[PDB]
Amino acid sequence: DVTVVYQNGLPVISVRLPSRRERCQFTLKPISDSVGVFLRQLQEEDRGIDRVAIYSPDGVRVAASTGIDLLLLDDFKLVINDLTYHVRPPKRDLLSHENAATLNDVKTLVQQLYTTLCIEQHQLNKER
Amino acid sequence: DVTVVYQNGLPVISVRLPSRRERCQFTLKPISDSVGVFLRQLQEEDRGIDRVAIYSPDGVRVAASTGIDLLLLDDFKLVINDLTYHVRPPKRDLLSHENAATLNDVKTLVQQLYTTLCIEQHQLNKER
Amino acid sequence: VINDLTYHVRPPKRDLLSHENAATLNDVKTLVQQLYTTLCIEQHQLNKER
Amino acid sequence: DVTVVYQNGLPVISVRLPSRRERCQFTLKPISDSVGVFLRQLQEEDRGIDRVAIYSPDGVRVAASTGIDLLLLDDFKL
Amino acid sequence: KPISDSVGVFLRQLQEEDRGIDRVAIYSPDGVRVAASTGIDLLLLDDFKL
Amino acid sequence: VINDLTYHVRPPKNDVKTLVQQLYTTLCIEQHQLNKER
Repeated sequence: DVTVVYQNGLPVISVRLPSRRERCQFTLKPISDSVGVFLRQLQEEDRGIDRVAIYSPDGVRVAASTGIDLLLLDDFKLVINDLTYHVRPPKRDLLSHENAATLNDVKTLVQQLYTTLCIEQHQLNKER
Repeated sequence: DVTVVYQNGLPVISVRLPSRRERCQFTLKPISDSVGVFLRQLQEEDRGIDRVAIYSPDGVRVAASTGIDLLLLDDFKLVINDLTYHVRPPKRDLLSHENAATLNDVKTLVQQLYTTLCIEQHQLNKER
Repeated sequence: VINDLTYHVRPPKRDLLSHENAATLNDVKTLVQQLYTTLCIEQHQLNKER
Repeated sequence: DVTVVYQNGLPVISVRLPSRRERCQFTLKPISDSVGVFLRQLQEEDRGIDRVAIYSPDGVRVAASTGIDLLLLDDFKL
Repeated sequence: KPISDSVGVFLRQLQEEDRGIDRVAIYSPDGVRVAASTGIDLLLLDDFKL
Repeated sequence: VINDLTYHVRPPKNDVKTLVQQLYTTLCIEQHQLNKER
């Protein structure tokens, strides 16, 4: 299969390469990678890949100029030399379409991480 | 059948290509992107395009270094090898009377949160 | 993997970071990026210079 | 449809191309040319062509050093 | 040259000098376009449209 | 090491807690400037 899971703030995508029947993972930096660089990286990793492409689920191809972060919002399909793989677990969570509660969900986590690490003691330690 | 859709605040053009007869979609940037490399992207996506042009519905031609902001207010005619399409884009509404003071505040706070996180790579990457 | 070998390497671990903190920091680092993509702050940032 | 005509003692292949919709003909010499020369020539004709394969009546592929007279004995898939 | 020259590269030398290169082509007399990379001896053995 | 001999040469001779502090101080100064102003 082809799947995507978040490791350490970055989406690691696991993919099944055609040659050697073995899987490879890809850690791609989404805010500055485009979907052309990712296909160049797949063809770098396994030169026997002839055709590789990304299909939006209307049958329409997504061109090689968009961002990764746009491409991981809603699902898509990935076509290697003749096989397809529809991929759905990017786990889009934005059912809110809001501003205030979505930003309160940031500092709900930030203050919880701010308590348990003795950070005010760390600031006073550096000042001392 | 060229169509322009606004997805997440960005224009997406759905062009039909002559080689693989598939609908493909390009995600444009309004300000930073221009026609002069939009045509380069349409050259990159299909090698089979011999010559491609695009111009205004009254004038003869529009040249390179023309912004998508200036083209996208008007309709325009598109020319692939033996095909001439013409497309109006839809017109975006406005919400910048009341909700702008909340929307721009959310944008400023999330951009501060982005540049808080992205900076530790960039400081070392600039130092070396 | 050198040609017909399998060198199994165990590097000395020096992280020392607790696991409960890591998922919360991961959720922050993903949600900030996802909201940065959600409403195109790169384009609004580029608008002010214009 | 793609057909082969023996004109003047030589096979001539008429192919409709994907990029520009014409029907171009290819004249090739069975004493020198090979499969890998004919598909390289068809690749040089266009640019929108990206994958090419001469198969068999069976599912197997014909390589890029087979002579043309060893190809034109039977029907084939392009 | 009869045998070592190609149609699609003789037309390059024909088109690099002049100015009217809206269309330069060689067709079969039934409207079929000949390939560019075919030879000259294969072409001049029969008739053609220039 | 050149062909035979030896030249021994002697020449003239927390990273997450700071990031979460920089991340916390973005959510705070937006209120703190209006606090300090009035």
